[PDB]
Amino acid sequence: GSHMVGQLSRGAIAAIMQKGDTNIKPILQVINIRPITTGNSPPRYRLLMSDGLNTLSSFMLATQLNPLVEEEQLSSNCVCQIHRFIVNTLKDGRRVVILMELEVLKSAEAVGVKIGNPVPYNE
Ligand SMILES: O=C(O)c1cc(-c2ccc(CNC(=O)c3ccc(-c4ccc(C(=O)O)o4)cc3Cl)cc2)n(-c2ccc(Cl)c(Cl)c2)n1
Repeated sequence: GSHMVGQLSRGAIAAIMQKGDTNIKPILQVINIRPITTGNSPPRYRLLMSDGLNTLSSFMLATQLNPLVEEEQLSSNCVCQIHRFIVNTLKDGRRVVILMELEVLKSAEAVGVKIGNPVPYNE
């Protein structure tokens, strides 16, 4: 309904990347999903997600959840609650967030637009 950004967990992205908070179950919007280059293994999906204030592209989907993308329940504009995630830090210092359990609260078709005016999160 009205005040759409109020439907998203504003500040959750900073909390994940700054505080290292993994107990929260934030509500985020999917902005984009694309496959990464994989090879001889199951496909892997990378997501640009929004908390209403920030976007962050460092999300990857657990392979067990691939059917959500491939059957189109999880797609651009949908609003999701993250029930379980883990953070991994690469050798170069970048962090990636692996989404392990995810619930779609509102379908892409029921939302239909990017909520608010989130800006890219910096490191
Ligand atoms: O081609 C490409 O375009 C491509 C490639 C990559 C890529 C980069 C790093 C890695 C290293 N691997 C992991 O950080 C990892 C750790 C645990 C798990 C896991 C635990 C349980 C499960 C499960 O149940 O599925 O998965 C998964 C991963 Cl993928 C891999 C790819 N990237 C990429 C670059 C920069 C960012 Cl910020 C991101 Cl998000 C992705 N792009």
